[PDB]
Amino acid sequence: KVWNARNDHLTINQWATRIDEILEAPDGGEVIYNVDENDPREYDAIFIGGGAAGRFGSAYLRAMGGRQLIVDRWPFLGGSCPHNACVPHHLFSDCAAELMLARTFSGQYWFPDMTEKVVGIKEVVDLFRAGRNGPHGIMNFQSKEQLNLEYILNCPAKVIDNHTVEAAGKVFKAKNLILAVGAGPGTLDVPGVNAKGVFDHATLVEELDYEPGSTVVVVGGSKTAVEYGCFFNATGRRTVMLVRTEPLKLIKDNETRAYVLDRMKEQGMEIISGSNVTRIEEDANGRVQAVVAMTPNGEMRIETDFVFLGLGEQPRSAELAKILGLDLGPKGEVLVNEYLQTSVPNVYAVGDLIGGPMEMFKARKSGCYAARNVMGEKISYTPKNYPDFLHTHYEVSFLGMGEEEARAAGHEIVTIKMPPDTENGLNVALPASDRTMLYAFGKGTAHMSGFQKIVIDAKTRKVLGAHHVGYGAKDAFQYLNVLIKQGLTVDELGDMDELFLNPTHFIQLSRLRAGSKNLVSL
Amino acid sequence: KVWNARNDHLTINQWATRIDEILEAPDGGEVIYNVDENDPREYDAIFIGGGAAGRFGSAYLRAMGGRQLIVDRWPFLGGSCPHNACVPHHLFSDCAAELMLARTFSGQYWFPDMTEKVVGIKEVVDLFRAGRNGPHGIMNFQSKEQLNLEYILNCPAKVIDNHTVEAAGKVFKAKNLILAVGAGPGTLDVPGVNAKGVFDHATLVEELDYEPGSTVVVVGGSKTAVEYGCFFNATGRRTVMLVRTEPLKLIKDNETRAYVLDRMKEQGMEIISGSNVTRIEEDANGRVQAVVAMTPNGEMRIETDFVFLGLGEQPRSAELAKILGLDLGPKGEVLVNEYLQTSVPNVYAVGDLIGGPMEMFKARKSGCYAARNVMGEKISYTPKNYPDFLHTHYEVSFLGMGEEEARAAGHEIVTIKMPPDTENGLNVALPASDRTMLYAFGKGTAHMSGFQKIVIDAKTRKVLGAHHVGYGAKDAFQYLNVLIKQGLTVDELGDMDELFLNPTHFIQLSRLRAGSKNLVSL
Ligand SMILES: Cc1cc2nc3c(=O)[nH]c(=O)nc-3n(C[C@H](O)[C@H](O)[C@H](O)COP(=O)(O)OP(=O)(O)OC[C@H]3O[C@@H](n4cnc5c(N)ncnc54)[C@H](O)[C@@H]3O)c2cc1C
Ligand SMILES: Cc1cc2nc3c(=O)[nH]c(=O)nc-3n(C[C@H](O)[C@H](O)[C@H](O)COP(=O)(O)OP(=O)(O)OC[C@H]3O[C@@H](n4cnc5c(N)ncnc54)[C@H](O)[C@@H]3O)c2cc1C
Repeated sequence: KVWNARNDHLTINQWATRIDEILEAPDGGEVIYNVDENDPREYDAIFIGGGAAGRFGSAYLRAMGGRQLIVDRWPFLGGSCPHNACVPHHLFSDCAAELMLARTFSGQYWFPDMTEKVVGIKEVVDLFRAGRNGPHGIMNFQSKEQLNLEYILNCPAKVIDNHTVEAAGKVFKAKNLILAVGAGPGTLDVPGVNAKGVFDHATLVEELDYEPGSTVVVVGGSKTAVEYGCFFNATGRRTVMLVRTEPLKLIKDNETRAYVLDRMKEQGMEIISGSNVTRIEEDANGRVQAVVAMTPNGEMRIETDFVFLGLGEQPRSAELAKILGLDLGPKGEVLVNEYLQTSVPNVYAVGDLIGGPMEMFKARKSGCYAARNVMGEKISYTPKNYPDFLHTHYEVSFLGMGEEEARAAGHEIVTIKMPPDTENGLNVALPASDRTMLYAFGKGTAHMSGFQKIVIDAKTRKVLGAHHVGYGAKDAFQYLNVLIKQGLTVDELGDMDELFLNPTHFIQLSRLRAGSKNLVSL
Repeated sequence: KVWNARNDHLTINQWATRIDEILEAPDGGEVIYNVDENDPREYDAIFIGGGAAGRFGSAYLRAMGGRQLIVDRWPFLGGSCPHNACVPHHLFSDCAAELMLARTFSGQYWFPDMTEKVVGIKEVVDLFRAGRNGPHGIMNFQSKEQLNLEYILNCPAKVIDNHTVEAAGKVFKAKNLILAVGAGPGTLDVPGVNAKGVFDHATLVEELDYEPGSTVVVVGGSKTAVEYGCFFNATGRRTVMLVRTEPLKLIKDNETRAYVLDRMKEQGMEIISGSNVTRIEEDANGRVQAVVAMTPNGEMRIETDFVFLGLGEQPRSAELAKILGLDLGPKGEVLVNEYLQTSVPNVYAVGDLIGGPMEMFKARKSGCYAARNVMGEKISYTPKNYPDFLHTHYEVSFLGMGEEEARAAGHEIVTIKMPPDTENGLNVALPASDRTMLYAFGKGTAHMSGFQKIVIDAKTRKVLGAHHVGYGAKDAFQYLNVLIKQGLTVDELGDMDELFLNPTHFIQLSRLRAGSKNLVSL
């Protein structure tokens, strides 16, 4: 039941294996108990959850000289991201981008005929399962031996009160409490929602014990939905998305959002806007069999032994806002002030638990900023004006105001974009750069070369927003955003040193546009 | 002979078609003559060469209100990049990256067996030729109709003197002259260097009238050499690189350069350092047959009907520095002061013509900066501290000092990198992000997940240099460099918002490392 790992010093590999074993043990495995039982000082903070925010938070506070304790249901630190979130998601996104390639040039060059070819989903999510523990074991080993971090894994945390928490059957006290439990996968209140064939991002990497059929239904219209959507599509499975409202609302710039959509459509993806699932039919055995759903244009039935749920993630606050009596928002997000402080004192919330944006960076900063505050610091954090992205078969990166948006905000904008305005529209070997070259030179695929734009303020010449579809631009937005935040003028942008061919052709195009007396041109 | 295109207004497509025709016509085609014969003002500057530097410079000067003229040998604006340089090089790089993937997972997943499979080089360079004319046509159409730029294409420029140039059989006078003729492919003074089978970057996209054999010989050790080298290797052909000195010197941080090499080695590439070509044997017919060369370890003969020369590019200064009597450097570079001014007054040099760095950004900036100066501005330009990159089967981005390099400069460095120090070395699913997920989770491919490092100065903790091997990092370095030049501290870097999984895991690692009292750790 309880394993005092304190003095064992397992190898990363040993960790990886031990993790697998616990993770697969039928009874839930033993409890990893790792606490320095010689230290006299009391816990400056106990992290409820050792994932993105939890882990980071703990490492940062520990580095400040404080004493911390992490508690997690899972036998490893890290959170959703490396077990069923980001990571496995990127894996599928990679395939998505590759398959769309293999399929655009089926037979041609070194590409096999994809016609009639449907890739094995299970097989790939199986690969993921086969290695995802490697990093875990590294996280565990590296946290205990190098960071001296104290934690208790594979054990649910019992927050008794404001200064006490229980785990491993013992009782703990701490000057503070920082909640980092995150959010759980969204769900649908409809009959059949539990039919064997239904899946969500998390349940997919643990329950896919069969290979899906020629058709798949994805419910949702934002990130994860589109991401996993375009991946199933890529596997050569008719994919029908049922969106409650509108897909990819996150892509504020219209043209960009449009280009993306048309690309998905073009891959055979069927996106239904304003569609609510009526119910999910089963078999005599109990597995999914077909999906019935209402759409603005009447009901419709669709046969499929596979359904993936891509609804928003739900902050796991309920039970905690009950024990501590915390304030919650309209989405169940634990309210926190500019210091990650909840209504209750000495208590902090940091993960997805505080709602959007529900990204790693927020999780890591928030969990870090909080630990800093408990150590007496008065740092305030309010995520606003940040870079973003999402996959499909392409990489969609965006930051700032979309075109339309800027006008509504009063600005008199001008816009530089690629490809350019020509009677040939998107059917040009523009824009091009790494991983879009083939699309650019292929026969009738140029319109796939990718799409990008930048919003600039005429008079004040400041960059208001950057939008790019393609590849190799994401990592750039992290840094491009910072500069934009300092006050980047089209002039200052056109003065940088580009690396042609660059995923984003903003630098050169700015230099050129900036030269004109009046920015207007488009 | 001379076509007054002035009043014709062709379509982008007509331009493309016209360009292909002129480009394939046996007598060299007609001269495109596009000069505004109504304007009274004299030319503020005539650009000798209308490629990267020329075209751009012209656009900027035109935008400033000045009158300009472009002249050229080629029937299109743009230069080497879109015809036989960058672009085609990228197309080969993508294939190089895609093939390495495909080959690492032969038979696996949707990946066909690659064993014994050799991709068609001719076919892929044939695809490039089939569409490279699209962008020219656009460059041409856009330049004349939208930018009102004046030019003369498909006609070598005759610089009579300091203020006069001849073209299309007419004589022109200009207040200034700005030479942007660039550099021509390097060569080897050895017997057989001309045997039909010998190629270079520019001759490959115009004379590859056959399909290479099972073996290839590349002469060189830097960018284009390795670039085309990993591609031929990728097509599954024994590739032997003969390096006069040492390969990839351009990658200053040792570890980085080391990783990159091992990878290539791993791909079957044979790289010979301190190797010079003795001679190139031919056939009764006259095509390459084998290569003989000296290596530290005695001479060696290697049979091949295909040889690619990847030597440095040689500034096209000879004949111009003879007419204007310009000062030159040890490499043939037209000397210019901080104002792109040559020894001769009213004469500016800007392309690869001025030597290194020979990249698009320099050619464009210098091209642009010079034009600004002729308009009266006193802008000085001296390329230093710029981002850089080059392909293999991986994308290699570096900027600033390498580790070893920082020390030699007196700095007492610390270094945060991926993967981390562990008994599993590189064989871990770290680092990972887009397009490296499969390598990361494959069986025994983790060591291919990639490599990346950052050099930080203990005390002042300012960033000295970033190094990354993988994909989707190049474009980031453009902006990451800008911030590093502002004086970026490991603290300010850890504070940015990352987009996990990010090609570069710098942000989050620095936030964590910056927390510690003393950066030391490695
Ligand atoms: C499919 C998908 C893809 C994504 N891709 C990206 C991406 O590419 N980039 C990005 O920046 N973000 C991405 N995100 C979002 C990102 O995963 C989250 O914002 C981030 O993981 C949240 O971190 P956190 O620490 O708040 O929560 P988590 O990392 O989810 O961790 C919460 C932790 O608390 C523990 N816990 C929960 N309840 C209890 C309990 N009762 N007792 C004990 N422990 C408990 C968990 O076991 C876990 O360790 C993605 C999300 C999904 C669903
Ligand atoms: C294989 C290869 C790959 C490369 N990849 C990259 C890359 O990825 N990124 C990057 O930034 N740089 C890259 N470069 C380098 C880059 O191509 C050059 O630095 C840049 O093109 C130089 O521009 P320029 O204007 O100086 O010369 P060019 O663009 O080469 O143009 C010179 C112009 O002058 C004309 N001209 C020459 N002689 C005459 C004459 N006698 N009469 C009339 N016109 C004449 C030409 O026809 C041409 O239009 C690469 C180079 C090579 C060889």
